[PDB]
Amino acid sequence: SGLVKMSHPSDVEACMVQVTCGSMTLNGLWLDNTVWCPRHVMCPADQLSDPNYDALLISMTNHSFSVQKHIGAPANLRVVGHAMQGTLLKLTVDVANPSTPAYTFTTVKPGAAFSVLACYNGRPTGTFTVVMRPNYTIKGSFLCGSAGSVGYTKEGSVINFCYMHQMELANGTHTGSAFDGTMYGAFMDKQVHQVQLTDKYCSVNVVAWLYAAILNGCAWFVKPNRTSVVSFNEWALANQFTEFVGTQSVDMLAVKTGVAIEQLLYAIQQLYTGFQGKQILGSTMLEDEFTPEDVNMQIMGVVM
Amino acid sequence: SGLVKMSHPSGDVEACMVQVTCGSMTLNGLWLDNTVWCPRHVMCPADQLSDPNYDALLISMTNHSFSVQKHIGAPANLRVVGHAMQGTLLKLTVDVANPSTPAYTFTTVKPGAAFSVLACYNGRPTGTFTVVMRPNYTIKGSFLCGSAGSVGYTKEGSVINFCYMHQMELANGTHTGSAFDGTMYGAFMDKQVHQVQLTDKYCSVNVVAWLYAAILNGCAWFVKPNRTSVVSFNEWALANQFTEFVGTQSVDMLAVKTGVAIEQLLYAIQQLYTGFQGKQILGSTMLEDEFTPEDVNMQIMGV
Repeated sequence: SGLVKMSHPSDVEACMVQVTCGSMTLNGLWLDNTVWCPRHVMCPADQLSDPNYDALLISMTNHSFSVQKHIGAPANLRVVGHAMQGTLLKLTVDVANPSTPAYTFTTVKPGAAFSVLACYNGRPTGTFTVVMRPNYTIKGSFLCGSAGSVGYTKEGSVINFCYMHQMELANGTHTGSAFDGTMYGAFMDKQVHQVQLTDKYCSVNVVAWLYAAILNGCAWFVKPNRTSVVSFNEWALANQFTEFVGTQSVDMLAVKTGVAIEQLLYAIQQLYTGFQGKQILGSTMLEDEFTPEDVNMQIMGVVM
Repeated sequence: SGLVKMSHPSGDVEACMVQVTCGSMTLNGLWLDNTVWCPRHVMCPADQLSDPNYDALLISMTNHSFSVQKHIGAPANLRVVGHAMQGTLLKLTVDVANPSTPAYTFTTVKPGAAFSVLACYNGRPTGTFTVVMRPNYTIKGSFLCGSAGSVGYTKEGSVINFCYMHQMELANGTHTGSAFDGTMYGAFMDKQVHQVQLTDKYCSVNVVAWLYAAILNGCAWFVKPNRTSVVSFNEWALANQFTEFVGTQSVDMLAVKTGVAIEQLLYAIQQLYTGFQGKQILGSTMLEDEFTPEDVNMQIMGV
């Protein structure tokens, strides 16, 4: 038993490289004959407020990009093509990464969790799990040099790459791109004022976490009282919570505990006004980064 | 910026994990060079776990009672050619040296220190997370039946220090395991009987680190001019379920960087313990004590 922040084992390490363009360096992801990296690797430090990426791109040649693998079997790769796709570069290299995993590209939705491999100078340093916030940021831990760090989920041994790190928006607040090149939240990859929409508690994840708590012998907050999903969602609009949408993963926790979703919706309304000195799974505030899927896996060993 | 629970990249350790089977039990082991380490309870039938005789069970085994398989990476079946029991572990000798063995040491970790865990089932890595060895010699993890043999480790440059092999659950969300010398953290027995755990304590030095991280992340509302000396904080600590504060160079770098003295944060702790008064620190409304000074330095500075 127990519930902790858990990340995937980090297949992904053997794909990380360093990409250098003139005076700038960051991380890239080497999949088959493609190295993906952020397009701001092209931008001099003094132009990050107003880059003209179209012009920067035209000024580059294949020779402008230096790609190196430091980790595992080392290597220097030759760039034989370059293109810009949204906020990313797609560099073609002349060696296919022999450690390329089975993979897909996905775009995650608010409330969904993924693992991040934080890297600097093409060297992985750490891993942690985040949730895509309702305002299309993540709350991570990243310093200068981390751009090109990637975020992923798994399904079996398929890695689903969903995030490539770009920038910090505010203290402990981060964003990046999907591998189609779009930035989450349509933030702009430059140093300009943007400000995020307001963050919200992810209701379905708070429910998951309360189920985890019940399953771990912590059920003091459960009462007979119920609040409907409809009425909860009305309240949620006024109190900085997302709209609750149930799933089969949530229904499995309800079946296993015999505690209805609507009892936890009521519990949430009450706990938001205070925990009255008590704690839930070590916390005295609501936790909304454990998904129903995560709870089902950690507590039951159950995937589907 | 930002401070999150962070673990080591797990690749080096993934390449040493194997499945170990003895009879109808199965769990994980760690394959370094020509040795596979695993928990000794893989010898014990599920129904005998309440009161096992390990010395008897051992004599009853041959090399061939153990099956070892590597699933991930280049898969292989490894033949066991030797076995010994070392405290709560078995040391099995196998006939192929793990070619992905990292440079490594075995060291026992002390309370308050952090390490990364690679949770595995059937010799397959499934997740990784970071824990702190609690003051009562337990860890607060996430482990289900089948996770025994999962390993805990830190890294120092190219060297993995293996410090923990998962054994058992003591209570909901409360776990222990062995150092690689075979001793169980907290001297708990590897048997299914209720065992009392000493009371846990807040790791003072890690609380201080976390408050420094808060300040470095723009959250300093709790800092006041007021100060409490180390000697005096330590007296108070004994009566309030906090560990003894022992300063380090790591903590001193944070003090230098923030211009906030350790003693101001010892005072703050005394006040925060009584309540946060509707406020939060890096998202929490309770004290956090599993971020070490080394963790904070690394995450916030290059250091």
